[PDB]
Amino acid sequence: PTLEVYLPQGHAVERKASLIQGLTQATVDAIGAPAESVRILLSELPATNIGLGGTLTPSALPVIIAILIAGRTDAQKKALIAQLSETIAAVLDAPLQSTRVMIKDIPNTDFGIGGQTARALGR
Amino acid sequence: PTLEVYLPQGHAVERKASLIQGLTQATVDAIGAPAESVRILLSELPATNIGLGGTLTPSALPVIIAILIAGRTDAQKKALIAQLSETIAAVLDAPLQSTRVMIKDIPNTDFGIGGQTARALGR
Amino acid sequence: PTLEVYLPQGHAVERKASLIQGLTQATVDAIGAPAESVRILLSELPATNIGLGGTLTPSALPVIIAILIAGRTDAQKKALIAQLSETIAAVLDAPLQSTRVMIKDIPNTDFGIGGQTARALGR
Repeated sequence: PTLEVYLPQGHAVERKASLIQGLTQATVDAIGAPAESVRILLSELPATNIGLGGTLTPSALPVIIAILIAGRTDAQKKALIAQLSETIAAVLDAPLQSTRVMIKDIPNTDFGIGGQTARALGR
Repeated sequence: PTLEVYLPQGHAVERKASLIQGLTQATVDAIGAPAESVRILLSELPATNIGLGGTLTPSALPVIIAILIAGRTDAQKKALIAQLSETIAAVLDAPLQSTRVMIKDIPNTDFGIGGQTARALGR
Repeated sequence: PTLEVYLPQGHAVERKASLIQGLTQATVDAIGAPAESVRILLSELPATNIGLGGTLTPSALPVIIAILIAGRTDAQKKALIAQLSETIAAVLDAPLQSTRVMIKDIPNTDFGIGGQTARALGR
């Protein structure tokens, strides 16, 4: 899994480490991917760059994009959305209703692992 | 400028074409990029893939990620957020208050046009 | 390294496999990343969803987003832009000038692998 988390600037190094740990645990629990396969990028944006309702505010965030190889069930995706959202709301003290999760499914012919396709490798 | 737009499935083809036209016009107006440099990429998400507050709902959308070569002024970015937000709200009949726009600046050493860096091309 | 490649629909399965092989090789060559560390996410978009200059056309693509842990030099990033762009142009028979690359350097405190930060892991 590849998760991108859009965040304002200013969260401490320890909070970012705790968020990476917790979002990885939530991904393993929800969809069962091996922990080693979970990559997370936290994308901090400056205040000048973050819009909600046409005006600048950090309250537009957090937004999480989760990119998965195709084939996860509806139930797995529902669990991923719930657990990623609960985790970021707790770790960053963000209101649950301000958290967004968007999943992209990548067909196994369209996903490369080490220069070979996921379908070539049996995924 | 390269805009990734996250939207639900089911908008008519002509509404998507109107969105591509309008977001291009808004980008030209707001930051003065030539229209021929504006790429609009619409990613439609199925309802199984969209979360707000940890729950499945299309109300999480729309979200626009605007990828720019670094260097726009704060005022230009503010105008881009305002005009893109107004445009997508109008074209999709979506609430302005539900619309998020995030700008990501790419340093000119990190942006490629035709295999050359934006820096080498004087941008 | 994690590459997200936006593409029109219609490229054959073998061409997508060849593209995964070639972009992985370019990444090994340009920046010294072991092949097994390179993940590629091809995101196909329908023709109704892709705009350049405000109108629909596959000429808006390909766009490659290359997510790297921060640390590569400007020289290495310039090489990566050149080689990724030449590779996708050749494999997909796309004009070189239509290729776009956006490198997203992620600070090592802000990137996670297996639940640990890149900095914790020595990256």
